[PDB]
Formats: sequence, structure tokens, C-alpha cells
Amino acid sequence: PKLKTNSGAKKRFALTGTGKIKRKHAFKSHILTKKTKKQKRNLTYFSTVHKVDENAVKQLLCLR
Amino acid sequence: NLSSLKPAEGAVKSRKRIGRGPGSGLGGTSTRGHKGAKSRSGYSKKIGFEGGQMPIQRRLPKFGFKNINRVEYKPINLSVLQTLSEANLTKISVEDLIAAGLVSRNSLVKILANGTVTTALTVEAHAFSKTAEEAIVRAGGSVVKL
Amino acid sequence: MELSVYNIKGEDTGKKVVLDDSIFAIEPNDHAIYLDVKQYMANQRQGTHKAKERSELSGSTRKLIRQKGSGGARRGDINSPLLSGGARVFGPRPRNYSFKLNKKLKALARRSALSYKAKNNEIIVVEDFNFDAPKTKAFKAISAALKVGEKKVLYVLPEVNKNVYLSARNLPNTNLILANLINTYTVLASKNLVLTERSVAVVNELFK
Amino acid sequence: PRSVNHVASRAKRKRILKLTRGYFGARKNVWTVAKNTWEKGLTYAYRDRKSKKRNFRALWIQRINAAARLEGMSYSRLMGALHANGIEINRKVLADLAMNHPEAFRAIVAKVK
RNA sequence: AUAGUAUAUCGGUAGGGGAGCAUUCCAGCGACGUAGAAGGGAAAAGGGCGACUUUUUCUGGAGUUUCUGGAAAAGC
RNA sequence: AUUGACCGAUGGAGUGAGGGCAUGGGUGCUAAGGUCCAUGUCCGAGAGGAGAAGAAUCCGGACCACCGGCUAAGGUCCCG
RNA sequence: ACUGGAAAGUAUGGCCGAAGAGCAUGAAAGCUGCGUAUCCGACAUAUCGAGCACCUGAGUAGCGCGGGACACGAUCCUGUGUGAAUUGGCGGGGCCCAUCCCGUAAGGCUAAAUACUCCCGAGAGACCGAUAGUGAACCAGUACCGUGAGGGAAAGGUGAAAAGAACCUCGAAAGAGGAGUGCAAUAGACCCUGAACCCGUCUGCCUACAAGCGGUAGGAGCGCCAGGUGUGACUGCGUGCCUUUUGCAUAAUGAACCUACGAGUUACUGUUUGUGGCAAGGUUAAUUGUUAAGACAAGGAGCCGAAGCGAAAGCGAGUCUUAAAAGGGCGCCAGUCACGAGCAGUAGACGCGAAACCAAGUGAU
RNA sequence: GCGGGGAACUGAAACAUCUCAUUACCCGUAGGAGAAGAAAACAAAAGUGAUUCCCUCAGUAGUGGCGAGCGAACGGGGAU
RNA sequence: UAAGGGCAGACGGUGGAUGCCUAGGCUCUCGGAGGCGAAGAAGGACGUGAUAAGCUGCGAAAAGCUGCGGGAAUCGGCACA
Ligand SMILES: [K+]
Ligand SMILES: [K+]
Ligand SMILES: [K+]
Ligand SMILES: [K+]
Ligand SMILES: [K+]
Ligand SMILES: [Mg+2]
Ligand SMILES: [Mg+2]
Ligand SMILES: [Mg+2]
Ligand SMILES: [Mg+2]
Ligand SMILES: [Mg+2]
Ligand SMILES: [Mg+2]
Ligand SMILES: [Mg+2]
Ligand SMILES: [Mg+2]
Ligand SMILES: [Mg+2]
Ligand SMILES: [Mg+2]
Ligand SMILES: [Mg+2]
Ligand SMILES: [Mg+2]
Ligand SMILES: [Mg+2]
Ligand SMILES: [Mg+2]
Ligand SMILES: [Mg+2]
Ligand SMILES: [Mg+2]
Ligand SMILES: [Mg+2]
Ligand SMILES: [Mg+2]
Ligand SMILES: [Mg+2]
Ligand SMILES: [Mg+2]
Ligand SMILES: [Mg+2]
Ligand SMILES: [Mg+2]
Ligand SMILES: [Mg+2]
Ligand SMILES: [Mg+2]
Ligand SMILES: [Mg+2]
Ligand SMILES: [Mg+2]
Ligand SMILES: [Mg+2]
Ligand SMILES: [Mg+2]
Ligand SMILES: [Mg+2]
Ligand SMILES: [Mg+2]
Ligand SMILES: [Mg+2]
Ligand SMILES: [Mg+2]
Ligand SMILES: [Mg+2]
Ligand SMILES: [Mg+2]
Ligand SMILES: [Mg+2]
Ligand SMILES: [Mg+2]
Ligand SMILES: [Mg+2]
Ligand SMILES: [Mg+2]
Ligand SMILES: [Mg+2]
Ligand code: NA
Ligand code: NA
Ligand code: NA
Ligand code: NA
Ligand code: NA
Ligand code: NA
Repeated sequence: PKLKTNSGAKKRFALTGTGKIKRKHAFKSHILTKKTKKQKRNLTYFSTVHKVDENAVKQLLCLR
Repeated sequence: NLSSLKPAEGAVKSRKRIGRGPGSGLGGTSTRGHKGAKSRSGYSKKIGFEGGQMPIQRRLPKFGFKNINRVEYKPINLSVLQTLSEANLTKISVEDLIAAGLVSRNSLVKILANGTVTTALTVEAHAFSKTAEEAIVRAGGSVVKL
Repeated sequence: MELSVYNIKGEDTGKKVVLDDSIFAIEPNDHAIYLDVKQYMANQRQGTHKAKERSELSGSTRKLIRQKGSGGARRGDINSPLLSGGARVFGPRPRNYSFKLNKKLKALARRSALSYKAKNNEIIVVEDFNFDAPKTKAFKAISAALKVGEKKVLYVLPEVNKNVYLSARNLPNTNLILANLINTYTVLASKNLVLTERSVAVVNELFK
Repeated sequence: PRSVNHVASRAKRKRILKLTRGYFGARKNVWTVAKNTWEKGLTYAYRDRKSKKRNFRALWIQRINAAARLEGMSYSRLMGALHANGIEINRKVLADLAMNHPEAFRAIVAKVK
């Protein structure tokens, strides 16, 4: 049958123009005052999935 | 000529066949290694599994929302308008754009500014970028949003 | 390419016909021919073959002997493939063998075979003929008069011609086809190709 | 279609069983015993092709030693005198000359002694 | 393998890659068979190498097969 | 200087029970064919020769054939 | 005419064909037989206007409490307790209100396009061919096993034709030797062919002072038929194979032997790649028409490519971040459809193997 | 086919929500088919009008110890 | 030398592989049909022959009885004598 997309991956990742995968950063949810502003600003940015994990993320999204 | 058919070189290839002796280099363990989960019949990969450590599709948060009234425009750039007109035209329109296979029938068109539109044209599109509209009007054209 | 036209008695009438150059004088694509013939034979297949797997055997699922203590090899149920009269593992299953070829690919392979015929000089154009009644001896005369009767020959006809079909049916090395249902396999399956002067016009408009 | 290579499968066994004729007991005709014995024998033959060159050179030297000693000279001193004089006759030729043509051997000795 | 005959290289388990043989059936062009087919016994000869192939003779008494392509119930 | 041994992209893996020896160490009793690390090496996945017979000590990396020659470690009274 | 036990074979020379499908006949038959193409046939039986406010479905719609179905852990159903209005009405448009739009619950009936095969008729297969294919080609759900529910085999072939061996010899007769039939009896009833393991007899060479995975490399003599073949006095070297292991002659695992059987397959959805078609475009799906399942022609719906950035509104070779900018992030500065192949997931998914769990029955001989 | 009842092994690499599955199985009862069926319907100022079945839409919108998983409709193209 | 044994060959025994073959299977396509039964069904028991175990057919009218249509020399089922 048809391949099924993982429901959690399709709410956490996105594709870019050249094929890289967009992602958010962790450690940004609730324990915030003790962290530095530089740390929090770096964590607020979007990032890309690492090369060693692209295969697993693509399998989760059905090679998308 | 059915007695002398031949396919192109390198077009057909024999399939791999495992577990049929030592000379093939694929017998015995038949490419599976020695023991463990991966050697058994019926093993399949658990796609998100990482051995028990919290997987990447769980360590990371969800983000965003999808708008149920989103509007998307098919981008038709400036250099296409001058190319199509000269090839085939001095008044471009959606029904003409569809007739030349450049856009589907039920699709909305916005004109952008990637190129030059030197030829003087009257243009009927659903949407126009600020720079794209100025490019036509400067080149002695007309812009009709409809 | 223009060819002379003969009558039933196999005598040139001076009248000539022209063959479209885009149909009969291209460079043949031999890989296109290979794929069209492979597809034709696959579409003729009827894959009605089957052997019984383990879940299809008539034996009971009961465990034959207790797991430990018997002194022999451990055994489950009577349908095991290791047993005499047991399950057949990975046997035939009913299959559909058809596959797709692009429409433009099939058109090119039709032209390559006709080009091969035109190049090997195995194309005869004969004037259109119709019999009053079915007679196998009548149709043998045309083949003997055209000097194509000792090897497989294909007759291309433009219309039904029921009388002609019945006259040529009993003869071993004779094949009849309609000019609009021409395919690659049937062209290459006969040494000689006999076109009627009205089948040329049909082919020229259709397979251009 | 169903494919079973009965004739071919059985022909492979029959060819090898011709090679195991002459063996002791079940090693000549019982298939899994005979094939085991034949395969082990082929390993011996690869090793014994090499040892043949060792055994035949040792036999040439022993015969040369006896022939030289009848003319008051050991093998080591005779060989040292030949290599000093540039004589390139090999040990197989000299041993043959020692055994079957003793007068020619005596001329080689008389040239270096 | 590189350069187009020269230089280098050729021990191998897990494992990756390349190139082939045999088997059953199909299409096409063709062959063989009661003046003896398949199968079975014996012998001889071949292959860069091999999986294997060919010939002769006895038995046997009716089917068998080259090449090119195609598909597998395709090898203990 | 170096037969080219390095890296990127992308298809396919296996492995994730190691072991001996030498050197530097911890632990143990300055015991263990013990145990835990580091640096090499060999066995693993490596045949041939010497050591009487020994996985890793000494010499040495097997494309095939040869009733040719030179050597290594180690030897040259006989078995040899 | 030849070969042959027997022509249908082979070589000549004819003929029919709307019939050159096939099966049978002493070998392989268009012209020997039954048939085939085509045409013709049933006594039976079977089937085929204005106004007006009168009406328009009640324990119903709706509601509380507890459950169920909807893709779903507003809409639909209801066990329990309640409970409207009436065309200016009532219900729905994903809490809810307003407006607008759509529709008329609490009555009912309806062909086609869809699902299936105990069965009848006509066909087919790059399906099996007697340890295969149904458990069952024969006798089969039989024999046999079980109190019962239930479980459940093995087993095809003389020959063209029984012409299935009158009669004799040895034997008390079982068995054979002959005779005869036959192309063949080493086709003689367990009968086509007739392999291996296993078992005999004969002939040739070796063997009673000799000690280890049984071979391998040398090497006399002897025996047969011109240098081939059988044997092997004597000599050198040599602790099977598989699997599992750091490491096995291992006193770790495994097999009596032979013949036969026995384990990465297929479908669908992706992805990479070898080979092709078309190319800023590529490609049809269901289905339809003609012809006679295939073949040819239609079918552009949809899908991918063609612009990105942003959570989004939205801007656009830019965009987001900023009060703005600079900086910075992401972008800008040949695809598509197939064929073959590798791999992945879903299916039992390379094969054999549990202890167990659940449902419906059978048993207190 | 339509009704009445209704598991567990298994997956979640444990397991209770969830899954297996409105399956297996048991019972009742039609027909050549059955069920459905003629809007108290969809839609979104643009429109289509009974039911059924196929191709798409789409592994999408959603749902979910937001885990494993589950998974539409509108619209378009057909059969009738 | 050979009580015995080893190897090779020749000829046999046993056994029933292999090759060839088919009488039975397997998967489907097209068309039809989709029931039988109180006027007693499905499924059975017992019988039934010149001869008669078992199957088949039949039912004390018992391998069968009467008409109508077909067809033309053999026939009393498998199945002999
Ligand atoms: K944990
Ligand atoms: K055959
Ligand atoms: K025999
Ligand atoms: K002796
Ligand atoms: K043990
Ligand atoms: Mg927050
Ligand atoms: Mg390997
Ligand atoms: Mg192995
Ligand atoms: Mg293993
Ligand atoms: Mg392990
Ligand atoms: Mg592993
Ligand atoms: Mg298992
Ligand atoms: Mg069971
Ligand atoms: Mg079977
Ligand atoms: Mg297979
Ligand atoms: Mg080397
Ligand atoms: Mg190598
Ligand atoms: Mg097999
Ligand atoms: Mg580990
Ligand atoms: Mg470890
Ligand atoms: Mg240790
Ligand atoms: Mg230490
Ligand atoms: Mg240890
Ligand atoms: Mg090494
Ligand atoms: Mg609303
Ligand atoms: Mg059977
Ligand atoms: Mg015979
Ligand atoms: Mg026989
Ligand atoms: Mg002594
Ligand atoms: Mg151990
Ligand atoms: Mg290992
Ligand atoms: Mg050892
Ligand atoms: Mg022992
Ligand atoms: Mg064990
Ligand atoms: Mg044992
Ligand atoms: Mg053992
Ligand atoms: Mg064994
Ligand atoms: Mg065995
Ligand atoms: Mg679990
Ligand atoms: Mg009924
Ligand atoms: Mg209906
Ligand atoms: Mg024999
Ligand atoms: Mg047989
Ligand atoms: Mg009458
Ligand atoms: Na292996
Ligand atoms: Na013969
Ligand atoms: Na076998
Ligand atoms: Na900026
Ligand atoms: Na003797
Ligand atoms: Na009566």
C-alpha cells in the first residue's frame, strides 16, 4: 500500500528550496531565566537537520 | 526479424540470487552477518527507533499553524511575457497564458519582475508586484488587475 | 519512396504510389522495437498459475508431538514445508504481466519496423481486389502470381472483405490484418508485406 | 513453469565418483564420504607439487656427494670450486652424469681440482 | 588496473562489486529421429579458468534440439 | 620522494564477545594462560621455513606451472 | 517406390480446401475412421383570480445524567428523567449570538451501474505431470486411529493385439529348463525404461614381522591390449567435514547410508542507478469507440516541473528578523514518463521450532 | 446481503488509554442480488441538486499516552 | 601360499530413481442459473440378477414398466467366462 507519513514529523519539520530540512531548537520551553540572552536568541532561530540524521528524518517524512 | 532481437548495451541486467553456494560469494549466511535481530526472518526496521534514546522527532517541538483561507499565486515572470508575446501577441491575458500551456486552467496568476518587458503590452493578471507593474508602465504598457 | 503497383495476375500496371518519408525512410530504433515486441508478448500472457502455501493446506494446525523428551527433531503441525506432502514455499501466484510503454515510444517502433521492410525491399503494393465468393484456390492464385507464397506473408487490408478473409483462412503461411490495427510484432513476424493500394492511403494519414 | 534438473544434478555426482575409484571402503563409492575424501586429496596435491622440487634437489645433491667423495672431495668443496670457476651446470645434470656417465663427471672434477 | 604491447598489481572471514554456466517453459529463424529420440552403462577428448560441453560404443524403443531474445516452482 | 595511498556527494554493507607478545602503567601478592587502560605489532581473516610435536616466539605475505638458480631464520657425525 | 514387425515417415506424382482444429488407428495422416468449415432440422417440455389565516406526520424536535457511532480518544442513535412551536413556523451551515444562504424531520415505495459461485454449458493457460498437482488420477474422506468431537494414508504404465505360454524334462508338487506366440519374454503377469545405497560369482594384481583421518607425490615387478590400461613391493609428506568461537584433532555441536523432498518469493508505495522516449514541458487514470482477449484510436480529470521567504496576514529575487537600517538565516545570482537492477516499508515476508493466550464445541464406559 | 452478540494472541521493542478489530467466532433471517435511494443535502454570493460503484482529491485536512497508529470530505473525471 | 582380506573389471541380484506418457488436478474467461421439501427433501437402511461379494441403476411393477420423437444392427451395466 501507500507509504504513511509519521504524524509527529510532519508537525516538526519542513523543507527548503534546495532540499534541506527546517527544524526548531529544544531547551526553549519553560526554564528560561537562568539561561543567557545570547543562548536564548540562538535557540529561538530555525535550524537544519544534520547530515547524519537526514536519512532518518527523510524516512519519517517519506523521503520528502 | 523476431529471430535477431537485441536490447541496448547495459539496459538489462541479471538479478541477485543469494543462498546458492560458495562460488557466488552470496551463500551461507546470505549477506546477513552472523546473529542478532537483523539476521532473523521477519526483521524490519522501526523507522523512528534509536535504541531507546529519545528519538529526534520527539526531542524537538512542534511549531506553527496552517491557514484555512490561504491564497497562493502562480508566479509568471517578466521575461516570460516578452518571450511568449514575440514568439506568438500584443495583449497578454490569463486565457492566453493557459492556452500556451504556461499555467493550468483554474490557477491564479501574479506578475513578477524577473526580466525585462521592453515590448509595449497591455496585461491582464490577478495580481502585480510593485516593481513588475512599474516595469510595464515605464515601457509604455498597461496593467489591468482583473 | 515510390513503388510500382501490380494486379492480381502479378503484372505491373504503370500506376505508382508514394510512401510517406517519415514512415518508411527513418533510421530504425532497435531498442524501441525490442520494447514493443516484449510488451506485445507480455500482454498476450495469461498468468493463471498457483501452488498452495502453508495457510492453504488441508491439514489441521495441531502440534504433532510434545516439544521435549521424544528424542527426535522438534515438530509443529503437519503442513510444514519440511515434511513430505507439505506446503510449497514461494511458488507461483496469479500474476498480471502487462506493463506500460509511452505512446510516442510505440509510434516510433511501428515506423522502425516499416522502415526495415522498405529497406529490405519486402513491400509489395497490389491493386484492391474483392471476391464474389470464398474460394481458397482463388486467393492462392494471387499469392502465387505475386511470388510471395513460400514464406510467411502479411496482407494489409483497408476494410472488412469477409469473402477475402474466408478465402485466405485455410492457407498455412498467410496472415490478414486491417491497415489501422498494424502493430510492431505482426509486421516483423512475416518476411513479406503486401499492401493494397487503398491501405497505403490509410497508413499514411494514420501513422504519420 | 516447474524446473527440476534431475539429470544434471545426478551427472555432477557421477563424474566425481569416477575420480574416487581405488579408495578403501566407503571412501570410493558413498557420495558424502567419497567427496570429502577427494577434496582432502586435492589439498595434498597442491602441497606435494611444491615438495617435489625439494625432494628431487635433495636426491641430486646426495648422489653428487657420493660421486665426488670417490674422487677425494666433498660436496661442499666441489660446489665451491665449480662456482669459483664459473661452471653453470645444474645439479640435475651433474647427478645424472655422476650416476650414468661417470667419465664425464670425472672431467668436471679434474678441471677444478 | 592504468597508458596505449609497457608499468604496476593478483593470501583472505563478515561484507561490497564484475562476468558467466546448467535447468523448465515461450517467441522467431531452423535442424534431428524406427537406416533408432530421451533416459541408463562404458570409454575418449575439450575449456583464458570453471560452472560444463562434445564424440564413439552397448542398452533403449519415441520423441529431441542449435542460435537470438523472454519468463522462472531456476542448482544441497 | 611516494602505483597514486586523501577528500566531498550519493547507492550497499558488516562490526559494536576479541586475543597473544613487547613497552608505559593501575589493580592483585612486583601471583595467574588474571584483570583494566595507552602505544605498536601479529592471530582473528595468513599458508610456507626453524623450533620434536605449539593461533599470535624467530624468518617470511602463497596468480598458476617447472625433475632450474640465489638466499633468510636456523644449520652442516647418523636418523636428516 | 524404399526402410520397416507395422507407414501416417522419406522420395515421386496428384487432388480438396468457408474443411491445414483435434483425437484414434501396429511410428509423425488436410485426402483411413470419428470429426472440423458450412448448411438444415422438434412429437414433448422449459425459457425468453384575489383574499383568507383552515392544513402540512408529538411523549416527536430540543434538554439533563450515563453510554455508543461518526476519520475523530458541531452532527447522528438512546437506557434513564423531562419536554416545544406551527409559514412572521421549524432545521442546518463544527461551542455560541446576530445577519445571510440552503432545506422542509417526526409516513412510505422504487430499475440500472455493485457483491458472489454448490452448479450447468463453451473455452483457455511461457500452470502440475504420480514424494508433483486437490487429502483423494486407483478404492478416498476409504482403510486405519480415537469414548467422542475429530484426525486421516499408501497405492498409475505387459503387449499393436491376450496372441496371457498346448505339449515335453527334472521334481510329491514349488521352481526351473525347453518348446510355442510375439518386432521383442533379459516385454511372462510384483510384466515400459530399470540408477544409487546394499548383496553375490568369476578373472587379474597385491596381501600372514606388520601400527594412526586411509590420501597424496614418487616407484620396481606382474597381467592384459604398442605405449596405453589393471594392480601396487618399497619411500616422503599428511590429527575428516560442518557449525560455533579469542582460540577446536578436540573428549564442544551435528549426521547410519543412498535415492527423492527441503528454506530471500510476489504484490503495492517510495528512493538510487544503467538504458531509452519526449523536452520548457512530460504523462495519462477510470473509462469510451472500431475490429476481432488482444490490437488500434480516444479519454488532460489529476500528478510532477516551472519561485521563494514567512507561524501567519502577506510581500516577491527576494523575504524574515528590526521602530527602521546595517548584520545575519533561507533563497536567487532540465525536467518528466517508462524499462531493467540494488535497497526500504506494509503484507506470515529466508526456513523450521516454543512455553502460552482467546472463542465455539466434545468428554464422568 | 442485512441484523443481534463479540475475543485474545499481537503492535505500542514493558504496559493499563490506544491497537489487533466494529476481525475470528456464535446466533437470526432474505434475494437473485441485498442494502441505499428522491434533500429538514452540499456549498459560499459562484454554483450543483436522489441512491450505488470506479479513478482522483490524499497519506492531504484532521485525530492520537499528539506515542504506536488511525484517516476523511468538498471539488473534478467516469459507469448507469 | 591364502584360512581370509584389498582394489579393478565382467555378469547378475535387490530396489524403484530417471526419461517418456495420462486417466486426475490448479487458476481463470465468457454465457446461464442461483435452490430442494408435508404431493415428504438432503442424507441413509434394507432389498433387487440365470448366475451376484462390491460399486452403479432401480424400489415388492425393484440393472427396471407405458407412450411420443430420433436412430438402424446389434443387445441383456462396470464385467469377465
Ligand atoms: K529510558
Ligand atoms: K521434454
Ligand atoms: K538391475
Ligand atoms: K611379509
Ligand atoms: K556436551
Ligand atoms: Mg512558551
Ligand atoms: Mg564473502
Ligand atoms: Mg556452509
Ligand atoms: Mg549461523
Ligand atoms: Mg555476536
Ligand atoms: Mg549483525
Ligand atoms: Mg518464526
Ligand atoms: Mg492451532
Ligand atoms: Mg502438495
Ligand atoms: Mg524459489
Ligand atoms: Mg601475493
Ligand atoms: Mg584474492
Ligand atoms: Mg528449487
Ligand atoms: Mg553491545
Ligand atoms: Mg564490547
Ligand atoms: Mg587474559
Ligand atoms: Mg598488569
Ligand atoms: Mg577474560
Ligand atoms: Mg595479518
Ligand atoms: Mg459557522
Ligand atoms: Mg498425491
Ligand atoms: Mg533389455
Ligand atoms: Mg521392467
Ligand atoms: Mg622384527
Ligand atoms: Mg569458550
Ligand atoms: Mg569471529
Ligand atoms: Mg589445532
Ligand atoms: Mg576420538
Ligand atoms: Mg549448542
Ligand atoms: Mg551424533
Ligand atoms: Mg564430532
Ligand atoms: Mg552428511
Ligand atoms: Mg540426511
Ligand atoms: Mg507489547
Ligand atoms: Mg429463499
Ligand atoms: Mg441492483
Ligand atoms: Mg547393476
Ligand atoms: Mg516415475
Ligand atoms: Mg419408437
Ligand atoms: Na557467507
Ligand atoms: Na543402437
Ligand atoms: Na538432490
Ligand atoms: Na538588510
Ligand atoms: Na587370495
Ligand atoms: Na405394488
